[PDB]
Amino acid sequence: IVGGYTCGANTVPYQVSLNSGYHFCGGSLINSQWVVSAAHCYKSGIQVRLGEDNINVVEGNEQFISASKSIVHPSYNSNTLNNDIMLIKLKSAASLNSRVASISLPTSCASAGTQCLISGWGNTKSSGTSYPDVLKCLKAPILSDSSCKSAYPGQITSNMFCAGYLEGGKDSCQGDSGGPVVCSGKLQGIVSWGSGCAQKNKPGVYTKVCNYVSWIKQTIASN
Ligand SMILES: NCCc1c[nH]c2ccc(O)cc12
Ligand SMILES: [Ca+2]
Repeated sequence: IVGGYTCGANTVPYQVSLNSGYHFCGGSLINSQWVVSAAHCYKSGIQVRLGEDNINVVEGNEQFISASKSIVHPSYNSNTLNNDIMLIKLKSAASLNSRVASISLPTSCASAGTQCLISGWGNTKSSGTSYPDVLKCLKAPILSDSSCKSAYPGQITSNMFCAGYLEGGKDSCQGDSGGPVVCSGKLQGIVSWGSGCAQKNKPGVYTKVCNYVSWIKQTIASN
C-alpha cells in the first residue's frame, strides 16, 4: 500500500496473509473455513495466516492453518485477469474472536463514490521497494466505470472496478494482491491489478466481488 497508514494491530480482523515460506498475497476470511483471494495468487502449499499484524514476529493473536483445497474461478483468464478470484478452504476452522473475524459478502454492488478500506503488506513505494512488516491501510473511493475505462482503455470488464485517486500517490501495490476492499462493512473488491502503483491516471483495478456471490455461496455449500 502506497500512501496509506499503519492500520493498527488486528483492526482489520478479516485480513489474511497467504504464506508459502514468505508472505506473497493477501486474502479475506469470509467464514471460519474459507478465504477469498485473487486467482493470480494461486499456488500449491499455501498456509493461511490469520490474526497477523507484524508478519515477521509472533505477537500472540495468530492462527496458522494449512489450505486443504484451492478453487480458482472456472472462467479466470490470466492474460486479461477477468474473473480474478479464488477460494481457499482451510484444513480446520479458524477460532473467531474480536481480532480474527469474517467479513460479510455484499448483497448489492457498491456505487462509484463509495469510500472503501484497502489493506495489505505490499510495497509502500511507487518507484523502488520497501516492504512493511505491519499491516497498511488506505481509504479510497470507488471510481466511476467511465473514469476507470478512460484510465485503462479496452481492459476493464464488468467484473472489475477502479478505486483510488487519479492524481496518483495512493494505491495498492505488489504484495497487496488478493487482499480486501471493504465498503460499508462488506467485501466489495479484491486487489487484482494496475499499471504500476500510485501512478497518475492509473488507479488500482479490483475484482468486483458482488458479481461472484452466487458462485461463492454454491461453491462453499458443496466443498
Ligand atoms: N494497484 C496495484 C495493483 C497490483 C497488484 N499486483 C501488482 C504487482 C505489481 C504492481 O506493480 C502492481 C500490482
Ligand atoms: Ca505475526
